[PDB]
Order: sequence, then structure tokens, then C-alpha cells
Amino acid sequence: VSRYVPDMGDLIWVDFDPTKGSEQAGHRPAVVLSPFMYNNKTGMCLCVPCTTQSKGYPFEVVLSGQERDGVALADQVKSIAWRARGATKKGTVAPEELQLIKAKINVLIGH
Amino acid sequence: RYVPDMGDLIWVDFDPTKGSEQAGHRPAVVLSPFMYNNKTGMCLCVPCTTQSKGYPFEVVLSGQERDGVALADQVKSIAWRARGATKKGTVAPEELQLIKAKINVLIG
Repeated sequence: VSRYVPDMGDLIWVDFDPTKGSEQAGHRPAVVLSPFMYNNKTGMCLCVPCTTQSKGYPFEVVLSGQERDGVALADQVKSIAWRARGATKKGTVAPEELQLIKAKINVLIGH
Repeated sequence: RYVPDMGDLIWVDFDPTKGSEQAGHRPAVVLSPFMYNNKTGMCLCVPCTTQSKGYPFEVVLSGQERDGVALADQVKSIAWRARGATKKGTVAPEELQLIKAKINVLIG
């Protein structure tokens, strides 16, 4: 394994399989929401899966400064065990984009 | 055909699940609206549990058949239609509200 731990606003490579359906699946990038201490202690995390297919859905947020231009899904929120699923740091995301994700999550469940 | 609405408590099979993530059949709280759930066939729910460890993010659910606790730390976007999520009841407004609060504190 490794000593790596996910932090808020990070970008990780994780496998979301198995999946029932219409739940972003397979290996892919995910933006980490939950803070470093929750991630560390609980060994779990909150994250939004990323995709290279932009269909123009409302909760889609565009991520720049990456290896392949794509979108993160803000309404797709995922609770996972990262230490168990072997999350790996893929990089970082700009504060504004993380902010738009978080902003959309309170819009989805704020109602 | 039934669709999950905000505040609804539903019965759903979370399997398969890996790690410390909640698995098996159990209730859950829909934090997503009716229209979204109806469109995407998806939804955001917090899985409940009968075992309260006194964890910081535990929100006590009162008034159900069993006395459990909903976990706000785990917010899962699942396909309720695909898993055949069934309505078990409703959570009191203040419960859904406390849940929203805790979740949004873990985020925001």
C-alpha cells in the first residue's frame, strides 16, 4: 500500500464498481469533498466521480487543468472507503471548481 | 409507481458494498427532491443503522419500528428505481434538517 491520505479538494483515482446502474462505475477520477481528518480517522470519504463525456446535465461541473478535459458530477455524491478501495492521488483541482461542486450539492439537497 | 421524495424513509439493498461502507438491506433518508429522483431515477440518501456507536455524525431517528440512527457522514447517490427502493415511512422534518446540517458541515 502507501501512506497517502486524501484531502479536501484533491483528485483521486478510484474504482466505484460494483454498481447497480446509472451510478458512475469502473475506474475513474473523483474529487474529494470530506476533510483530511474525517478521511484519515473514519477511513471513509465523500467524493464526486469524474467523466470525459459531457452531456450538458445541470449538475455537471467542468474541471480544467487535467490530462483529459472532462466533467465531475455534483449530484453523484459518493461515500466510499478509500483505504479499502485503494484510492490513489491523481492530482489537485482549483478551489473554484470544488466550490461549485459543494455549491451544487447544497442546491440538490437544500430544498 | 412510487418515487422517493425529500424526507422519505425507504427500504433499499445497498449491496454490493466494500469496506466500512454500510451494506445489506436497511432504511435510508432521501435528501433529494421528488422531481430529481423522478427524472434521473437516482437520489441522495443517508443509510440508517440499528447500531449507534455514538459517532459524531450519527443522527437519531425517532418514531420508527426500530430505534436506529441515520448516518449523515455517508451520503450515497444510488439508483433507487434499479434497486427497487421501497417506502418505509418518513423522517421528522427536524431530523432531515439536522442531517442536512451535519452533512453540509462535513462539506461547504
